[PDB]
Amino acid sequence: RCNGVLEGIRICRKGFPSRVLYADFKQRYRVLNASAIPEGQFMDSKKASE
Amino acid sequence: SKAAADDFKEAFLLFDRTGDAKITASQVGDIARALGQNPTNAEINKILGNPSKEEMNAAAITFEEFLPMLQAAANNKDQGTFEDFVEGLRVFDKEGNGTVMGAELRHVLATLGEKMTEEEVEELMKGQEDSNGCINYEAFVKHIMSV
Repeated sequence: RCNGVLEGIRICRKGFPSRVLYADFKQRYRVLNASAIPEGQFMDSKKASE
Repeated sequence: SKAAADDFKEAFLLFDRTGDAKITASQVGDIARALGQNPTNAEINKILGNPSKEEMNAAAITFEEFLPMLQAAANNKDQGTFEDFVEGLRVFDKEGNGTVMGAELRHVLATLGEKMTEEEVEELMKGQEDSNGCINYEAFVKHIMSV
């Protein structure tokens, strides 16, 4: 609390709390539109998730 | 209503392979589309189940159930607006010209939502996409609404 950690989380959550790292994003969710999400993730680690 | 269109009954005799005047429940989706109705496959699925009708076990039909199911699907034809079909694909690719890159439309039509086979996706792009790899969806959606 006194760190600022809990306040950074607050401000985030007002904001955009959860933030996924791209690969961490690919792997876990490729399966959703499997063909088109896998291609995206593989083709550009970032551009993929996009 | 008849306008009693008796050609719906004549088309049921062209889709029944046994000639007994019954059409299985698995053919009813594609025959509603061949009579000039586009209900989504989840809608055709729901209605069926809604009526405690299982498309998992053997099915038969009678004209007396297929006629009112086509008349219940016929009210939903007001959902077929071409403004939203061309604007969907206009938000799918940059710049001021209606062109989808080939593989973008093929992978989206096979894997997003109601799965279309890649055989049917190739049969719907055949002729409208040339060797530049760019599908002009102004003429593509025009020809898709010509059938």
